[PDB]
Amino acid sequence: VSAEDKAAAERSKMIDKNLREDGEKARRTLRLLLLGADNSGKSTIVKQMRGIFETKFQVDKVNFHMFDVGGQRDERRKWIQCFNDVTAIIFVVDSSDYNRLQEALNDFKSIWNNRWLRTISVILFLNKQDLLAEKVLAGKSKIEDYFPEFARYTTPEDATPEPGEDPRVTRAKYFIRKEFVDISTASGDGRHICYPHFTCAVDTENARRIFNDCKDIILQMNLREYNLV
Amino acid sequence: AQARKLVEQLKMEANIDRIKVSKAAADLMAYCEAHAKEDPLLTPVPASENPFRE
Amino acid sequence: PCFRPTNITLEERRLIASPWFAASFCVVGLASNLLALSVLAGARQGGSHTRSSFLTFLCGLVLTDFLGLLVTGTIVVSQHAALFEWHAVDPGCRLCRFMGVVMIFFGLSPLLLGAAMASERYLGITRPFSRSQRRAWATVGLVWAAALALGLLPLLGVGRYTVQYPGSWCFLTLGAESGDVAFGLLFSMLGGLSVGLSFLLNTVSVATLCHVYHGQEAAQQRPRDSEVEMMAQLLGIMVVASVCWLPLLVFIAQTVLRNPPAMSPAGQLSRTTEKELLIYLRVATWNQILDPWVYILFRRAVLRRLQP
Amino acid sequence: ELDQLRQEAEQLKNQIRDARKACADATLSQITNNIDPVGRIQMRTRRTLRGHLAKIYAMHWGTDSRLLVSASQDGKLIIWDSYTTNKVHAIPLRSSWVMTCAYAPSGNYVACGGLDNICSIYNLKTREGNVRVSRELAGHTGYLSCCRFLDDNQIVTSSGDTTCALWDIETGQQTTTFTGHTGDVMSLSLAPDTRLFVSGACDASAKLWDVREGMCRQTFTGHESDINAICFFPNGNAFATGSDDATCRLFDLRADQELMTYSHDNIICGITSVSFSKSGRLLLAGYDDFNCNVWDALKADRAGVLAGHDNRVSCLGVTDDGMAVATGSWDSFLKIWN
Ligand SMILES: CC(C)CCC[C@@H](C)[C@H]1CC[C@H]2[C@@H]3CC=C4C[C@@H](O)CC[C@]4(C)[C@H]3CC[C@]12C
Ligand SMILES: CC(C)CCC[C@@H](C)[C@H]1CC[C@H]2[C@@H]3CC=C4C[C@@H](O)CC[C@]4(C)[C@H]3CC[C@]12C
Ligand SMILES: CC(C)CCC[C@@H](C)[C@H]1CC[C@H]2[C@@H]3CC=C4C[C@@H](O)CC[C@]4(C)[C@H]3CC[C@]12C
Ligand SMILES: CC(C)CCC[C@@H](C)[C@H]1CC[C@H]2[C@@H]3CC=C4C[C@@H](O)CC[C@]4(C)[C@H]3CC[C@]12C
Ligand SMILES: CCCCC[C@H](O)/C=C/[C@@H]1[C@@H](C/C=C\CCCC(=O)O)[C@H]2CO[C@@H]1C2
Repeated sequence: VSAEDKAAAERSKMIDKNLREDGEKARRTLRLLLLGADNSGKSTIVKQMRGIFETKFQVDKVNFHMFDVGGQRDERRKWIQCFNDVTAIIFVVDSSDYNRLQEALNDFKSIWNNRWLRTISVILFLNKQDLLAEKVLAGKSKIEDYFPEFARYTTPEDATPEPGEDPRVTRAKYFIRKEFVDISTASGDGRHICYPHFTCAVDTENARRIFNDCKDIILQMNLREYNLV
Repeated sequence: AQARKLVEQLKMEANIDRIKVSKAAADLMAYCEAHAKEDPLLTPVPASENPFRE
Repeated sequence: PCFRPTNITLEERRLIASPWFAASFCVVGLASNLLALSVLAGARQGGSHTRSSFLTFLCGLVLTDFLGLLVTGTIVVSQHAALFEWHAVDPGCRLCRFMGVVMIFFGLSPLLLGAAMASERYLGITRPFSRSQRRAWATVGLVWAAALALGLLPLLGVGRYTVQYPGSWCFLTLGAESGDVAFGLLFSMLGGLSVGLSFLLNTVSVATLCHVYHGQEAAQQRPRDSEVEMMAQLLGIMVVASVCWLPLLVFIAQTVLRNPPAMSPAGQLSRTTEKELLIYLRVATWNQILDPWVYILFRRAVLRRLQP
Repeated sequence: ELDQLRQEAEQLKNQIRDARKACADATLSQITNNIDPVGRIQMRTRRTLRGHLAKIYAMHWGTDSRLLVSASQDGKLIIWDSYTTNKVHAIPLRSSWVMTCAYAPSGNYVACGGLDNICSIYNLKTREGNVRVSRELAGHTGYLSCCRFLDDNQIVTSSGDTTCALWDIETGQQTTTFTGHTGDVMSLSLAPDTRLFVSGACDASAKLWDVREGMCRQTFTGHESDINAICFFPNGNAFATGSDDATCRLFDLRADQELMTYSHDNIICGITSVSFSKSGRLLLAGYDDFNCNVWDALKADRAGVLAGHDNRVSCLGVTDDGMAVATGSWDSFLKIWN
């Protein structure tokens, strides 16, 4: 066309190549959204740090960016829409205290049924497992006073209790997991799944747990893409 | 004392002097009709006068 | 050239050379491919989803099968009726060279495309941590170009296209000359490699899926309908592709290589060989008919959607 | 104390409602029924600006009338020339989460904001080339939803903490603050005189704030959900508000009434953005249904429908010259309709 037009076209081509290279570089990582409460101990899990707080870690072959939102009111329905493409939502909930446990259940059911998060899977960390075991084994703060349905409920016969765990501890753990998974499955159409886990705040396997769960999520996404067509 | 601030704001808002709904509608209609001839979106301009042509 | 001696007998037209075979297979394949294309068009109208390279490959496959059937069956049925005649229509070696080119094109495209699709599925299953759709279309175009380039070889030498039994189709000759054996071996080798790669990749994918499923879920965390359906799809693909295409490739590779030459020096071909070739081409042709059924229609979601 | 204040507020609200009802001597529909409706409007894509690798969240035209800045989740502010399809600048972002972008009238400055809560102002006219952080505005307690350039030295920005702030670029300090919203301020529109601006929030209401005085001159309500976006009529006495109720309510300033409401049974999702034509006759509104609707501002009828994009249509805008309309969706593709 002309000299100015040629220069503009060359600049545009260089810019497009730069954007393509940056996208190729940045598409190999995974993004996760961290959620919970004040007492959930969100920052404790994944003991690595290599408004918005971003954490980076690198399991055997992949790198994860965990994004946490701070200084936000209860009206999460607005900014949550931003994270409609994250690979997973790491929902950390304190499993020791029972007074606020129902509030956590309500928060989880609100997150699960969100309009913009109908495809994002949830990795649930039932934190403070040691505190829960100590409280239940101490013969105090009965769960029945906060959960009438807990009574007359027994652990499934075809179950795998942790080695050395007392029957009461495993019973309480399974009750909590069952409540969360029931809320997960009642409204679930199979598009997204909830993965529960029991952390201890002194465990180094949380990163590997996230890695395995994200791998499974991606595999299921690929299988759905193949089959539905 | 947020109640006092709310009361003051309400009084200030009510201090306005509305003229007429019909007058506002007529003014809007007149403004729309005045510029009706300068609306390329409303009236498709000639292809020779359209910068996005190819 | 391009025409070889042959003459049908009385009983042959009634049982083996009857025209109902071509019409039946062509109509069934066309209807199945039309239904598959309708389903794919509906899915596309739903929206091009992420990692849609598989959708691109599937669309290319169904389109190739549909075009191949619609092109070849028309000529075959017309010749069966009495509209075309190799001794009267295009007597100057004009018409069925195109028929051989298109036949090779549409016989090679499905195999290579299936191999590519199997490779994509293997990558997406065994190694999840790996990734536009332009690349898929580029690959489809490259596959079609390779198939056509192989098909055009006899035009510039080596190969030879001739009208074969029952005098209704025109295909590569099973001669003992250097060019004939070279082209036959090349075609059979590429077909066998495509089938083998598809089978191997699908087997590895099915093994990985079985390891994932049989692997204890601990808490029954997942209903594995999706993994079971994929395993069934892959097993069907493997069995159908192999059992349908391998015999023809083996036959065309074996016929060219024989101590007593198959085709006599005068150009005559034994009736047994002609009948075997016709039967093997029919069983191979059924691959295209069953392809959309295995890939698309034999799906729980698609069957449920088409139920009402 | 509290009871007396509540009674006074109730009395003031009742008096305001009575005055509003009295001023409602007629309806715009009755006046406009005598106007011949505009025929069907059919607009086809002319430019398909592509290159963004993530979901586009904002857009804003420029005074040059062929210029628009787009921001996405990949963390890039891309300045496009509408006439051609050649990118002019591709500024990178410190934070990949950006929700608001704004183009200064002079074209020498641009503004960006998002979940980081810190607004970044970049100077396009670099003395030695390259674009970097020309200024950083901080002090808000929430994510920034919208921002506009009153001039080359003053910038108004609305945050999710239920507040708006006028900042001086040269001083980099909060020269003024506006408060009173009960919900997050998700919208903001500047009047032609750049003196009074109407802002909406999650409180399902809008408020008119005067820049010089910084007082809530008027407050309008009626929406049943949050107001996602707001546009100001060119004349200077009316505006339009789009909410999640699948309704678009056009109000008035002098009348102090909800002049009209646009809704249809077929449309059920919320409206992401609103815009006005050069004369204001046509109202543009993008919907979550992946479409855009052109309504007749004086007939309450869906004049036209623009179909495009494979994902949510988020940002909308109309060039000052009024020759084209830009729309950006989560498909990662802007588009220009004419
Ligand atoms: C149910 C679906 C899969 C069947 C599709 C292929 C069918 C239509 C094919 C396969 C076997 C075929 C038959 C096989 C043999 C004969 C004998 C003679 O009369 C010629 C035609 C006739 C009668 C064929 C008609 C077509 C046929 C019935
Ligand atoms: C996509 C599908 C339909 C395949 C289409 C391939 C077309 C282009 C092929 C099929 C048959 C081919 C022809 C077959 C034979 C000859 C005779 C030769 O002396 C010149 C080339 C010519 C005339 C070929 C031209 C290209 C041709 C028409
Ligand atoms: C200790 C060793 C044997 C364990 C590893 C093999 C385990 C996982 C077993 C269980 C299920 C098996 C698969 C089941 C089905 C098939 C399909 C068949 O056409 C090829 C073999 C293949 C693909 C099997 C390979 C081996 C397999 C994957
Ligand atoms: C999925 C597997 C089972 C393949 C599907 C079955 C196909 C290949 C079957 C169904 C009908 C069959 C044909 C039915 C009748 C005849 C006539 C006979 O004189 C030669 C074989 C021939 C021409 C058969 C070839 C194989 C055939 C086409
Ligand atoms: C190596 C060839 C691959 C072909 C794949 C293609 O997808 C199949 C086409 C078949 C054709 C085979 C040609 C001749 C077979 C004999 C026909 C006859 O004489 O009745 C026609 C009869 O079924 C259809 C149409």
